[PDB]
Amino acid sequence: TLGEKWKNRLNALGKSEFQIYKKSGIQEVDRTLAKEGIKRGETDHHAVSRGSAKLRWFVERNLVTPEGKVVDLGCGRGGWSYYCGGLKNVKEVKGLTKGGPGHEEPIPMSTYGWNLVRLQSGVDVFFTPPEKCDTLLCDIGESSPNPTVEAGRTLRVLNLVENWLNNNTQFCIKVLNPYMPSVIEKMEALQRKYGGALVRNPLSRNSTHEMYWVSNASGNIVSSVNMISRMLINRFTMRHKKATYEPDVDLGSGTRNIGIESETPNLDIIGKRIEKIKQEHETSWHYDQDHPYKTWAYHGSYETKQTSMVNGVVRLLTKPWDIIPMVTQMAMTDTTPFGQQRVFKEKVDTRTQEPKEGTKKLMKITAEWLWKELGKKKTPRMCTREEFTRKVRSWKSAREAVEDSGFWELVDKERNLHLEGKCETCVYNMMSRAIWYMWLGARFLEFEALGFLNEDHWFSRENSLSGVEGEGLHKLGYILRDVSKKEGGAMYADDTAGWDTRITLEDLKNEEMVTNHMEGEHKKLAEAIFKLTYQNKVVRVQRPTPRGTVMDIISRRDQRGSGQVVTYGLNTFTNMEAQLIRQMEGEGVFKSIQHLTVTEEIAVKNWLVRVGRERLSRMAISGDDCVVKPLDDRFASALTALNDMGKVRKDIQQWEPSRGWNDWTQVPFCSHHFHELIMKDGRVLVVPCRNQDELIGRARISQGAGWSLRETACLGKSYAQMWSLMYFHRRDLRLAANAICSAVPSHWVPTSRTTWTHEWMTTEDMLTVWNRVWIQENPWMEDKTPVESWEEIPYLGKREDQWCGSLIGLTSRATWAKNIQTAINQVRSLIGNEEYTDYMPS
Ligand SMILES: Nc1ncnc2c1ncn2[C@@H]1O[C@H](CSCC[C@H](N)C(=O)O)[C@@H](O)[C@H]1O
Ligand SMILES: Nc1ncnc2c1ncn2[C@@H]1O[C@H](CSCC[C@H](N)C(=O)O)[C@@H](O)[C@H]1O
Ligand SMILES: [Zn+2]
Repeated sequence: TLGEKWKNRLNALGKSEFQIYKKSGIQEVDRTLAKEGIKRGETDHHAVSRGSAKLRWFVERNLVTPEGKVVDLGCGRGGWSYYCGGLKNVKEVKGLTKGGPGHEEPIPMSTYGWNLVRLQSGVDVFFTPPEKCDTLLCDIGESSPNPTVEAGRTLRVLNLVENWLNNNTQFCIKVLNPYMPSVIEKMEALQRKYGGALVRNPLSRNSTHEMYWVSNASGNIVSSVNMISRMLINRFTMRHKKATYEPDVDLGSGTRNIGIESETPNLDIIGKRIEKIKQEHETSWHYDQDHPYKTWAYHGSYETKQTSMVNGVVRLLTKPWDIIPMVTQMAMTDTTPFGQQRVFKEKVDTRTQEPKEGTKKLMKITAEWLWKELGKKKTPRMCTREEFTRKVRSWKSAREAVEDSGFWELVDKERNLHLEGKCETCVYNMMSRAIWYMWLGARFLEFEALGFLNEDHWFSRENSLSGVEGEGLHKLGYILRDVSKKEGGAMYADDTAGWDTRITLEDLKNEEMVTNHMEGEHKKLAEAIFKLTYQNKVVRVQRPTPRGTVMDIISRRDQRGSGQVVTYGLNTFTNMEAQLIRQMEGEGVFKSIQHLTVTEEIAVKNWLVRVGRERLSRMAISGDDCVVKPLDDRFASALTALNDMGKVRKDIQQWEPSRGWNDWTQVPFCSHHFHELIMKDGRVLVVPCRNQDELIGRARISQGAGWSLRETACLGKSYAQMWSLMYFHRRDLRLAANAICSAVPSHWVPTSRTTWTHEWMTTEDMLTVWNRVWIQENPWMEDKTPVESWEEIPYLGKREDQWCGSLIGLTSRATWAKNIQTAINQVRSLIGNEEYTDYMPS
């Protein structure tokens, strides 16, 4: 007896205990999304099974390094071989599985690398001749209540991978039951010849003793097996049987081509930049060899120390949300060791097929037209350092350094160099999302060149027709409605999968055309920004090595990296361009992306001049977020130009017609939907609204360290005064907002920062600010009669409120409301003895 002591404890165990025990303290991956998307026909990004994740756990620790020809016996739907398709050093993948009634048939998928992946069904790998291969995977092994049975099957598959192994071969072989001495004897033999060791995957459920014979591992067999046997036993009795959740594998998209992938850098530009990082180390520096990067250019690494609080005031006043998981889990921070590297390899380590010649012309003329149209009633310019320092409204405190005078001599050095045509301190530092931090000095230069776009309001709706820059949420809704009035098809709000990684080099050269309309000292500077630091970036990213974390530095030309405040401009620009070119395609201006006939290149030019402005007004565009009401619904199939520019829509098959909204109130825009609210006096309001959990959860989270109690309480007061001015139409949030203000000293000025208009920051009475923004100043309201009690401002309907997230009618919330006064005093008592107003209605 051994781990068989485990198996009878398990076989002798009820149905529900079994399911409880199965997923206890194990690691799981959220498959709800992929499983729903694969039914809807989405044939890329998604993994086809839990298997991809499982295998990724081995690969990212180098326990298997798949490479070359990859045979995959018992490939099932394809989880392992698809995953292997996108891996760097892999050149071919063949998957063989039985298939047939009772077994899994493979799933076809446009997953990254799929072109190198041949899955065959109707194949008994026990009956087929071996083939040359450089890495061999196998995942066969039927479990059974009976341990002797499984050793049988386990030994069968062990006797099979041996025919396929050579001695240099890489492998990952499931050992269904490694605790029987039948298997413990053969595995020792096998380990003597071919090496490796058994390794347990934490994503395996507790109901199977699977261990994987993986090539690049080492260790003693019997002990490794017994370690797992007691770990699985311990877990029968485990208190706290919740399961930890990983996000699933993002398996990419599109085909793989040895020639086309891989950056050829122009080290005559990124150069003076890298060897500077080198010198700042040169000791710990080393050119790693197993670097993961496959679409970026590697250069070297160096040591680096590996690298959100709850707001008690808000939290104490939102007690019914202490058990909603979509609220309390936003405060948790998911610091897996490979978690950053995973987002990089799946989402940023991607390439985009260069557009066709005809796409490129369409873009170049539309951009050429647009930049001119944007600059009719506007003129570029540099932006002062004093102008820059002025944003002392949010060394080691960009403020403190904004005057260390030294600073401006350092910014002064490289700035001449940009004028000569080089940089040295213009590197990005990377940190589901990525943010490309940059040196506080470098962000000056780019502000001094391109600051004018975000500072003279070039994408203001009034100046660029499609923009919504500088429009509060109390206007975007009326603006969408204004578009719905336009006569045409349905409203389309397609999102792009990972927009910034989809910026092409052509995209960047097109946007650089704003330097046409510049000239002088200025132009040369805004030429360096574009050419030197936008089209030719160098980046630092951390990465975990078996020698401890290192900071690789890599470089890539493609994609959008820049100041999150400057990229907004260009993203709107190019998206405006892209949505125009799509509108064309639907209307029929041009008919092929490969060539633009001279007589079509004219139609494009005409249309642009004859209706271009009108087409722009059919669009609400904020960066990659867009809303389009075109002439007819032929827009919903005009996908050739969209796809070829790289702006691949998110969450449907590449050539699936887009779905249009026939009710603007459901059109998602700027992370909100907008309801149409009618007062008791019958004036109509268009109000912003979103899942109320993302609102509560946001408000209960604090930025940074050192928040005192007076700050923590003024941050909550910001969130509350914002709720009552924007989300006043939701019961919970207006109650919670009133509670917060009754519990924070009424004389304290809210100061902090909510999101990214901010009328809720005044210390005025909120009802006054309400009347200003919603009545005496929105244009969509001609009757300027003031409302003089909160009992005049309306709510959504009950059913809408609880649909958009409310808790009204749940007993816990009802209890929260009867006692809100007890809660306000808990917090007031905590704050101390100050002057409090009482906003709660009776
Ligand atoms: N004799 C045989 N020949 C080929 N495939 C077999 C087989 N016996 C079982 N299999 C198949 O092997 C698969 C292993 S489970 C496959 C999961 C896979 N690793 C993934 O990532 O998706 C099962 O679908 C089973 O049908
Ligand atoms: N953060 C961590 N904490 C504890 N163990 C870790 C770890 N990260 C990795 N490991 C373990 O360290 C191992 C590195 S695998 C090393 C394989 C090696 N390249 C060879 O050729 O033999 C993984 O198996 C994992 O089990
Ligand atoms: Zn709503």
